[PDB]
Amino acid sequence: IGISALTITPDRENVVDFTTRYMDYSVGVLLRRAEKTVDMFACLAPFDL
Amino acid sequence: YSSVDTKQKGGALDIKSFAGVFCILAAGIVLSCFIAMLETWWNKRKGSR
Repeated sequence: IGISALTITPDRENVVDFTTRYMDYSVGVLLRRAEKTVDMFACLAPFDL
Repeated sequence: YSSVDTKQKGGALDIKSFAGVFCILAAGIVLSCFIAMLETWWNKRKGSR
C-alpha cells in the first residue's frame, strides 16, 4: 500500500493503480498581512533624482 | 494586446514631461541676452550711455 500526499497522474497510473481520489487538489498563495507605512523618502518621491 | 505602454509606474515627473517649463526659462535667457546685446550695440550710436 502507498499512502501519502500522492496525486493521481496518468504517468504514475502507468506504474501504480490509484483508488478514487479522496481529496481535491488546488494551488494556493500564502501572504503576510500587508504593510501600510508611508515611505521614509516619499517626501522626495515626486521628482526623480 | 498592449492597451498602452505606460512606462510610468512610480508616478514621478521626469525631464521629458517637464522640459516644457525649461523652455520658458531658456526663452527668457535668450530674450534678455539679446536685449543686453542690442543695448550694448546701440551704445555705439546713441551718443550717450
